[PDB]
Amino acid sequence: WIASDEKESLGMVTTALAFWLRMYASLGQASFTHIANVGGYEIPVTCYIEGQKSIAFQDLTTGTADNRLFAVGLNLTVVAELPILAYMQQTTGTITVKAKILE
Amino acid sequence: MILNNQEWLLAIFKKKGLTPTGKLEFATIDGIDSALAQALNEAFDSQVVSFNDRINQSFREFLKRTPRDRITLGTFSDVKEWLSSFEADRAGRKDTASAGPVNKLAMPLVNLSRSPAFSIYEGELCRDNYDEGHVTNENDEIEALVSTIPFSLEYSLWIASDEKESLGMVTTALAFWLRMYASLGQASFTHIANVGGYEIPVTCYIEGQKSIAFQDLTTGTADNRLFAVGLNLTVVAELPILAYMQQTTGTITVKAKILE
Amino acid sequence: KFIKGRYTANAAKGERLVSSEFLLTFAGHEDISVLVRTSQIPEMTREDVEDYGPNGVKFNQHGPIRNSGEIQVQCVETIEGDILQFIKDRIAAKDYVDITMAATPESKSSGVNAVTKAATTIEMLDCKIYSDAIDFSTEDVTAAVRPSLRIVYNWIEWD
Amino acid sequence: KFIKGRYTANAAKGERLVSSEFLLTFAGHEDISVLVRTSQIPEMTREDVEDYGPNGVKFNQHGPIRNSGEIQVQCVETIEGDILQFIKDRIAAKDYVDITMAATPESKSSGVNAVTKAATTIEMLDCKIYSDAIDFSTEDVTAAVRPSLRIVYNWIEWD
Amino acid sequence: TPESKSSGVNAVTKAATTIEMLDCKIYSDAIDFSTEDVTAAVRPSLRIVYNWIEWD
Repeated sequence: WIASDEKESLGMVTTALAFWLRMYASLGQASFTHIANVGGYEIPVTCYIEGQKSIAFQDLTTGTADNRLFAVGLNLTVVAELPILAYMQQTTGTITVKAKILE
Repeated sequence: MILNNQEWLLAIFKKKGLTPTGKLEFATIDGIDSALAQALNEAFDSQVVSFNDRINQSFREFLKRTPRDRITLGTFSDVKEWLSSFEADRAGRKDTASAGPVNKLAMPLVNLSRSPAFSIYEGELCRDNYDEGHVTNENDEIEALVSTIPFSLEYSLWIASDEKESLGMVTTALAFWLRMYASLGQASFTHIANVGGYEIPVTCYIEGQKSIAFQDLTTGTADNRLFAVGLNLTVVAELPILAYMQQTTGTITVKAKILE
Repeated sequence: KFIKGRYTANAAKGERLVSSEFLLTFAGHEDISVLVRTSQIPEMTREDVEDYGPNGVKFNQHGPIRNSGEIQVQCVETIEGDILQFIKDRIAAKDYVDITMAATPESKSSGVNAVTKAATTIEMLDCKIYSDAIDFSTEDVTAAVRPSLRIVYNWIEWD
Repeated sequence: KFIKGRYTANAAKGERLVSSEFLLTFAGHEDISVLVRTSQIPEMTREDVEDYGPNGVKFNQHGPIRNSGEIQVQCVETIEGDILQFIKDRIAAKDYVDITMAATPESKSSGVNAVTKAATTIEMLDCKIYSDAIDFSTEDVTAAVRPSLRIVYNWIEWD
Repeated sequence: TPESKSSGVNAVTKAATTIEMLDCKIYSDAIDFSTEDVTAAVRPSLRIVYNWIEWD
């Protein structure tokens, strides 16, 4: 949600957001990694914004007949690959190779 | 021929290096509205009426008026709201050509408004362009690289009048201006935006220019005897954004050699 | 506001053409140009010659120009039998006509630049005009009769 | 919170490309690159030699590389007749141009890895550019004219 | 199947679902790049020629 008093500031903020979102999609620009401390280990979590290039703003104010306030909304979806780990126990062994003549 | 041992020195050139900085600069969509408001006036200009008549009086008076008196700006939800705001704040006849009694509430009027919410184009007409041009100093240097992103904005036009004939004349003039000569750009305007210390032109187009359809806005003449018609328009503008740059010089040398 | 420098752009910028405006003269039969609704521009291609070198390498080479071809045109019919009489006259007497195709209606008499006008136009010489079957049926009251024309050109000229 | 160990992964992780960004240079005609809207990457295949052994066993064997092929490009037309003049010039004079297809817009000068740039780009040498028929019609006021181009490459280079 | 849990209750139900191809050749087809579809992702299409089939 973005709100402002004058319309020009709202336009500037929205234009800055749009320029950040759309430009340079192939080279990762709007994409972030969150480091999650799972157990005693640090595992990175990569998050992406689905449908990054498609941008459309929705109006949220009936008019300036009550408060003189401008509001505009946007909806986003974030895709994150959560990691899950299963504990294991390690043991050691040996493998031997032999060659033999039949009969 | 500069020849030492078995190698030739052929040429020495000069190069221009560019190293970027994080800073960015971009234009504003504020001037597009003024550009469109100015561009609309050329539809009514260059129109004449050969023979005077009682029906033609209002249209001729409207044609004689200045751009400030023809069009008013502001967003409204209802026609009654627009009329009440026009009445509350003095307007309509700022430029007077007669000192006698005049009527401030001229009947034919046009309103223009746009919605705060917008969107990127995402269509066929336009495409993202990276490094379309460069910006130079008074010297032979380069300061920034310019790229554009299409922007789609929504507009709505309201036309109102007292008699129906004047409304019909205004709407017919607008339709004639809009539809004719699409291939040779007729309804298309350029707004010059001073981004930083440099002047970069912004070209705006009307999407779906040929398709015109008017909508009625009045239930009937049972209350106020007023006629209103609306129209919706979309404008596609390629705003430029520039990334500041740093320039350095260097040289390139070319040599030929005999192996082993 | 200080004018530090100048802006220059190295890309082609211009408004996009609309395909809803065009013209088709049909040589000395200029009164038919109103009834057309669909036209095309010729193929504008060339033949290719295939060769196989040593081992399996392959090369495509420019060949002779393609002169004659086929184009499809759709028009509408009026009560006076305009298109029908036109086709009857064309079939009755062997003749070749010249068709001029333009992507713009007509340049305004300002005449700022003529190059942008000759760039979009094209001309076909020594053409033959035939027709296809025409469909008549009830159950579609609002429909209109649409003759379909097949035009064979024999040379392409520009500028 | 104690750092007991380190995490290592043996899988490919990275952002996925979006096909909405690409570049198409056309050698010395750089101003045309803005008008393109659809392109492709060459086939990248190889011939197969077919053999039958004893009984019914069968083997497919690598063959010679495929050099030449076709690719389809769709572009948009402006008022000034840029694409029409380009095609007219190409037909008038036989010549071969070089096309550099890239899957990314451009690498920022802060970019520190080059192989990720050479991996996506491809180059086609000694190419022939032709056109197809172009459709003009009324009844579609909002449509824009879309020339369709057919390009024949002769060699493929990378890295 | 994704994999067998390291419990390993039965093995014949694992070799039953798997298959192996030997001496294969990998080629590619044309790849489509276009605008007007901003949310799409590039999908290379691969053609693979196997020469023998093994199971169990």
